[PDB]
Amino acid sequence: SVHRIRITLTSRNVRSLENVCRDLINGAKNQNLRVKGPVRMPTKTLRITTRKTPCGEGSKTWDRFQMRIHKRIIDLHSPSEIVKKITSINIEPGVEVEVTIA
Amino acid sequence: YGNKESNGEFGNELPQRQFNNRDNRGPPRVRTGEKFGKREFKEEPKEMTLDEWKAIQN
Amino acid sequence: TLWYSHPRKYGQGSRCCRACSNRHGLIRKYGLNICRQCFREYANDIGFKKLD
Amino acid sequence: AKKRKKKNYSTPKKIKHKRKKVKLAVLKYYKVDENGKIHRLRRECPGENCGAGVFMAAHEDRHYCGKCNLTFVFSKPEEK
Amino acid sequence: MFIPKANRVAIYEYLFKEGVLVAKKDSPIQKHSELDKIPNLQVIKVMQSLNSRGWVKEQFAWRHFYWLLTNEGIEELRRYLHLPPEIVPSTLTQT
Amino acid sequence: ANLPISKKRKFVSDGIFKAELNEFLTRELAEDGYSGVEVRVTPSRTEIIIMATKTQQVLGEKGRRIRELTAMVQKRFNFETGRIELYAEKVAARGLCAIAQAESLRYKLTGGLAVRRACYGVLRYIMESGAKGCEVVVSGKLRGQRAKSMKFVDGLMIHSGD
Amino acid sequence: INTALQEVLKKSLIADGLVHGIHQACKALDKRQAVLCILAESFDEPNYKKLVTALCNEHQIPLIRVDSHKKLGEWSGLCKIDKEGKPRKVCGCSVVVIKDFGEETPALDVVKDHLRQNS
Repeated sequence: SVHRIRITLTSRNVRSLENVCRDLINGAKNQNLRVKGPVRMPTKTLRITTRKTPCGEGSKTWDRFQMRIHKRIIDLHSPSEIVKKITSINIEPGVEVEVTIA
Repeated sequence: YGNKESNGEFGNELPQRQFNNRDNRGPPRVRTGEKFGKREFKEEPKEMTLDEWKAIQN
Repeated sequence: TLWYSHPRKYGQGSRCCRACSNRHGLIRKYGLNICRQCFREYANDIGFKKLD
Repeated sequence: AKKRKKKNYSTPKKIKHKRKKVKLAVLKYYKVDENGKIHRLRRECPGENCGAGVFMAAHEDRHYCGKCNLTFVFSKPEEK
Repeated sequence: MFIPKANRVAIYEYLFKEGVLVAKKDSPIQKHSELDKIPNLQVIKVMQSLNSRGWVKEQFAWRHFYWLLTNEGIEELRRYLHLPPEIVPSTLTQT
Repeated sequence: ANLPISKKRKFVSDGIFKAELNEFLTRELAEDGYSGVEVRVTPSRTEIIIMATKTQQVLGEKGRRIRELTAMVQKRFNFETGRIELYAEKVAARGLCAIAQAESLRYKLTGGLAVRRACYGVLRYIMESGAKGCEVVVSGKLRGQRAKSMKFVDGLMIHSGD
Repeated sequence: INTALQEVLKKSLIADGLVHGIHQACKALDKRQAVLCILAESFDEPNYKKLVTALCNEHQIPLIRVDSHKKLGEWSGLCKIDKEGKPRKVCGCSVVVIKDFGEETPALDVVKDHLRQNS
């Protein structure tokens, strides 16, 4: 049985994201699922704009807030064990994991 | 109606008079009351006790 | 008991600030619901460690 | 006897109550008969929510046991 | 508060079951998630009723009332429902 | 399941959750010299790491205080039982934290607490922990009506820059 | 000596069970919810005491008594224990009508037997 599976990963921190994606692609490629590897998606800059003042009264300085969420896709073609192993490890710091049947 | 640019205290009620400090409690710029020291020196459960007494029968 | 009624669920009374329940202060925007005054302090740990 | 910047004490007078729960040493209306059979003055609700001696109120042509909060006025007549 | 006795019992059972309740301070929500039997403002005031005959320690942080059921309070809320003493609250265990 | 909330709202919402855990625990676990939360959401269980110097207190005899803490997070956010579990963890080499030292100052202060012992003492302790610089600011009216500020610095302290 | 009766009230107290009052005691009596009625004696307008018997003899028959009241009030469940020998303002009952009384085991069984077949 070959099941075509697409794993989407969404998370924030630059370097940690890279290492989580790297391990999953390498382990996949080593055990020749032949992947179609790292789809690096545009980082969404989420922008909130506020006045530096609680209580408005001083010479209009604005503090604005940004957050970048980085999304990356890896495609695996395998069934039973290989799917569940590769998903459940690389886990730990701040990664949301979604697995889709196809 | 005159109302005027001359001291026009909002209130405020304070335009020039404000470093001449009332309260007579300390007065502004520290001192003295001892200060910031001196350099000089069975057994179960909630939910199943309810189930046990659900034995009403009626 | 009737007469503590009235359909509030629309227009500022009553959507209120999840950290201080101040009504007027509301940043509704990312379903955040934080309040701009609260939001400055709160901003780290919720990313918002604005680079630029 | 206080102060306010804006307003102390408008008073158009008549301070509203509240309420008394009656007194009455009650449930006075029952009859004990001379050897020995007992009859109950005030009919009680057959409506199943009621353990019923709720003892239906005596109003002119209206009787209501208020245990069902106001609901259930039988005088006199049922809905066909 | 001036609360129906059925609802009074409803707070006390559920509170002691979880050992913990949390309520958004918002006078009449009507029915706050969790305690379905009871108006939330009545929950707030009866849990405050519980509080200064403590029994419960309130940690209030976000206008959101975090109420922990302390150990003297397990004995007396156990007494309220009656259910015989060796009653364990939520002191039991899942790692 | 909390179905298809947008992926930008979803992460930021998990960000509401994480930042929420920090504020609630600082006040609650204030006696336990509480430093931080890291929340890792994983399938079927939510893992929240309580970074607290006083982990024994956080545990409480026969895991009493830990369960009380789980339960506070459970009812508030509406986690169905055992879908969230809290674990106590030591903060790396304790003395550095700044937040641990800040809690230390509040307990000392309410006990009363002479100043040059305290200010230079916390400053000394963290510098001793091998910290590059430290600044403790007291802004406050001690016994005399008017607010006074003193900054007590021993350090190479940048203050500025990224 | 009427301590058997006291036991039955504690067993009814948990079952809930133990009423608040007259208006609802008499409610229980009349349509079958009632297995016990514990009236006392000493009260002003015994025009009420007429009425206890005036509810009793029906298809549902509950009658005991019990003298000078305040002790029987403690027996129900109105005490926020200060000292071990139950100080409260000792709130006066004078009827507790027993509804449901889920249990059975000796005390309920001995009292019902004795009332039916009185020595």
